[PDB]
Amino acid sequence: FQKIYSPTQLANAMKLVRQQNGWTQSELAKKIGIKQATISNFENNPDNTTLTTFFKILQSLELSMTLCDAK
Amino acid sequence: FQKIYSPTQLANAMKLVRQQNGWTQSELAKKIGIKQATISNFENNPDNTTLTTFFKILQSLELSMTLCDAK
DNA sequence: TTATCCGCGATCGCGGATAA
DNA sequence: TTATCCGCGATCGCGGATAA
Repeated sequence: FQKIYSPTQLANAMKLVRQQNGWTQSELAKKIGIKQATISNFENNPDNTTLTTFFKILQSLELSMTLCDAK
Repeated sequence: FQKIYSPTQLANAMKLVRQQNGWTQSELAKKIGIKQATISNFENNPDNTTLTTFFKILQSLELSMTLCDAK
Protein backbone atom coordinates (compact mmCIF):
# COMPACT_ATOMS: atom_id res chain seq x y z
CA PHE A 1 0.00 0.00 0.00
CA GLN A 2 1.63 3.26 -1.21
CA LYS A 3 0.87 6.84 -0.21
CA ILE A 4 -1.97 8.27 -2.31
CA TYR A 5 -2.37 11.93 -3.27
CA SER A 6 -5.38 12.26 -5.59
CA PRO A 7 -8.81 10.77 -6.31
CA THR A 8 -7.43 9.16 -9.49
CA GLN A 9 -4.62 7.42 -7.60
CA LEU A 10 -7.11 6.30 -4.98
CA ALA A 11 -9.54 4.84 -7.53
CA ASN A 12 -6.72 3.08 -9.38
CA ALA A 13 -5.52 1.57 -6.08
CA MET A 14 -8.96 0.38 -5.05
CA LYS A 15 -9.84 -1.01 -8.47
CA LEU A 16 -6.63 -3.03 -8.37
CA VAL A 17 -7.59 -4.49 -4.98
CA ARG A 18 -11.03 -5.35 -6.32
CA GLN A 19 -9.53 -7.10 -9.36
CA GLN A 20 -6.74 -8.89 -7.51
CA ASN A 21 -9.38 -10.45 -5.28
CA GLY A 22 -11.57 -11.35 -8.23
CA TRP A 23 -14.56 -9.30 -7.06
CA THR A 24 -17.15 -7.83 -9.39
CA GLN A 25 -18.53 -4.32 -8.97
CA SER A 26 -21.97 -5.89 -8.50
CA GLU A 27 -20.79 -8.19 -5.70
CA LEU A 28 -19.33 -5.26 -3.80
CA ALA A 29 -22.32 -3.02 -4.47
CA LYS A 30 -24.66 -5.65 -3.09
CA LYS A 31 -22.68 -6.17 0.13
CA ILE A 32 -22.91 -2.46 0.98
CA GLY A 33 -26.23 -1.42 -0.53
CA ILE A 34 -25.17 1.03 -3.23
CA LYS A 35 -25.51 0.88 -7.02
CA GLN A 36 -23.01 -0.95 -9.20
CA ALA A 37 -23.19 2.21 -11.33
CA THR A 38 -21.83 4.18 -8.39
CA ILE A 39 -18.80 1.90 -8.07
CA SER A 40 -18.23 2.27 -11.81
CA ASN A 41 -18.37 6.07 -11.70
CA PHE A 42 -15.93 6.01 -8.75
CA GLU A 43 -13.40 3.75 -10.51
CA ASN A 44 -13.49 5.82 -13.70
CA ASN A 45 -14.40 9.30 -12.60
CA PRO A 46 -13.56 9.70 -8.87
CA ASP A 47 -13.04 13.50 -8.59
CA ASN A 48 -16.54 14.28 -7.32
CA THR A 49 -17.35 10.95 -5.70
CA THR A 50 -18.56 11.53 -2.12
CA LEU A 51 -16.62 10.50 0.97
CA THR A 52 -19.57 8.29 1.91
CA THR A 53 -19.26 6.27 -1.29
CA PHE A 54 -15.53 5.99 -0.70
CA PHE A 55 -15.90 4.60 2.84
CA LYS A 56 -18.60 2.14 1.85
CA ILE A 57 -16.50 0.73 -0.96
CA LEU A 58 -13.57 0.50 1.45
CA GLN A 59 -15.69 -1.65 3.70
CA SER A 60 -16.74 -3.89 0.81
CA LEU A 61 -13.04 -4.30 -0.06
CA GLU A 62 -12.21 -5.23 3.55
CA LEU A 63 -10.06 -2.12 3.73
CA SER A 64 -9.61 0.86 6.00
CA MET A 65 -7.31 3.87 5.54
CA THR A 66 -4.96 6.02 7.62
CA LEU A 67 -3.47 9.46 7.30
CA CYS A 68 0.27 9.88 7.03
CA ASP A 69 2.84 12.56 6.28
CA ALA A 70 2.99 13.90 2.73
CA LYS A 71 6.75 13.27 3.21
CA PHE B 1 -2.51 8.03 12.97
CA GLN B 2 -5.29 5.45 13.55
CA LYS B 3 -7.31 3.49 11.00
CA ILE B 4 -10.34 5.48 9.84
CA TYR B 5 -13.67 4.00 8.74
CA SER B 6 -16.11 6.85 8.02
CA PRO B 7 -16.26 10.43 6.76
CA THR B 8 -16.97 11.65 10.31
CA GLN B 9 -13.87 9.94 11.70
CA LEU B 10 -11.84 11.33 8.83
CA ALA B 11 -13.04 14.90 9.36
CA ASN B 12 -12.44 14.67 13.11
CA ALA B 13 -8.89 13.41 12.44
CA MET B 14 -8.09 16.14 9.95
CA LYS B 15 -9.60 18.93 12.05
CA LEU B 16 -7.41 17.79 14.94
CA VAL B 17 -4.30 17.99 12.75
CA ARG B 18 -5.33 21.46 11.61
CA GLN B 19 -5.82 22.63 15.21
CA GLN B 20 -2.71 20.97 16.64
CA ASN B 21 -0.67 22.88 14.08
CA GLY B 22 -2.48 26.12 14.80
CA TRP B 23 -3.78 26.57 11.25
CA THR B 24 -6.94 28.46 10.39
CA GLN B 25 -9.44 27.21 7.81
CA SER B 26 -8.74 30.38 5.81
CA GLU B 27 -4.98 29.80 5.76
CA LEU B 28 -5.45 26.29 4.41
CA ALA B 29 -8.13 27.37 1.93
CA LYS B 30 -5.84 30.02 0.52
CA LYS B 31 -2.88 27.65 0.05
CA ILE B 32 -4.98 25.30 -2.10
CA GLY B 33 -7.44 27.65 -3.80
CA ILE B 34 -10.77 26.52 -2.35
CA LYS B 35 -13.28 28.34 -0.16
CA GLN B 36 -12.93 28.50 3.61
CA ALA B 37 -16.64 27.61 3.59
CA THR B 38 -15.76 24.34 1.88
CA ILE B 39 -13.29 23.41 4.62
CA SER B 40 -15.95 24.25 7.19
CA ASN B 41 -18.60 22.08 5.54
CA PHE B 42 -16.05 19.23 5.36
CA GLU B 43 -15.09 19.45 9.06
CA ASN B 44 -18.73 19.56 10.18
CA ASN B 45 -20.64 17.73 7.50
CA PRO B 46 -18.24 15.43 5.59
CA ASP B 47 -20.63 12.73 4.26
CA ASN B 48 -21.07 14.25 0.81
CA THR B 49 -17.80 16.13 0.55
CA THR B 50 -16.05 15.24 -2.73
CA LEU B 51 -12.83 13.26 -2.95
CA THR B 52 -11.25 16.28 -4.66
CA THR B 53 -11.92 18.50 -1.65
CA PHE B 54 -10.53 15.79 0.60
CA PHE B 55 -7.24 15.47 -1.32
CA LYS B 56 -6.74 19.22 -1.55
CA ILE B 57 -7.19 19.66 2.18
CA LEU B 58 -4.77 16.77 2.73
CA GLN B 59 -2.19 18.65 0.75
CA SER B 60 -2.78 21.85 2.72
CA LEU B 61 -2.28 19.81 5.92
CA GLU B 62 0.99 18.35 4.59
CA LEU B 63 -0.64 14.93 4.70
CA SER B 64 -1.12 11.97 2.41
CA MET B 65 -3.08 8.76 3.06
CA THR B 66 -2.70 5.02 2.50
CA LEU B 67 -5.04 2.07 2.35
CA CYS B 68 -4.72 -0.72 4.87
CA ASP B 69 -6.58 -3.82 6.02
CA ALA B 70 -9.88 -3.31 7.81
CA LYS B 71 -8.31 -5.79 10.29
C1' DT C 1 -12.20 33.13 12.90
C1' DT C 2 -15.76 30.23 11.54
C1' DA C 3 -20.38 28.82 10.79
C1' DT C 4 -23.61 30.29 7.83
C1' DC C 5 -26.27 32.73 4.14
C1' DC C 6 -27.81 33.71 -1.12
C1' DG C 7 -28.00 32.23 -6.06
C1' DC C 8 -25.80 29.52 -9.30
C1' DG C 9 -24.42 25.61 -12.55
C1' DA C 10 -22.83 21.13 -12.07
C1' DT C 11 -22.87 16.48 -10.46
C1' DC C 12 -23.98 13.28 -7.06
C1' DG C 13 -26.48 8.71 -5.84
C1' DC C 14 -30.90 7.03 -6.32
C1' DG C 15 -34.52 3.66 -8.99
C1' DG C 16 -34.61 1.39 -13.07
C1' DA C 17 -32.42 -0.01 -16.89
C1' DT C 18 -29.41 -1.91 -21.34
C1' DA C 19 -25.84 -4.05 -24.79
C1' DA C 20 -23.03 -7.55 -26.09
C1' DT D 1 -19.88 -7.83 -16.34
C1' DT D 2 -19.50 -3.08 -16.75
C1' DA D 3 -19.99 1.32 -18.83
C1' DT D 4 -23.71 3.90 -19.74
C1' DC D 5 -28.49 5.81 -20.18
C1' DC D 6 -33.05 8.40 -18.31
C1' DG D 7 -35.37 11.34 -14.76
C1' DC D 8 -35.16 12.64 -10.19
C1' DG D 9 -34.29 15.24 -5.69
C1' DA D 10 -30.46 16.55 -3.16
C1' DT D 11 -26.09 18.67 -2.36
C1' DC D 12 -21.77 20.00 -3.97
C1' DG D 13 -18.25 23.97 -4.62
C1' DC D 14 -18.32 28.27 -6.65
C1' DG D 15 -18.50 33.86 -6.08
C1' DG D 16 -19.66 36.86 -2.70
C1' DA D 17 -20.77 37.63 1.72
C1' DT D 18 -21.79 38.37 7.28
C1' DA D 19 -21.83 38.45 12.68
C1' DA D 20 -19.64 39.02 16.76
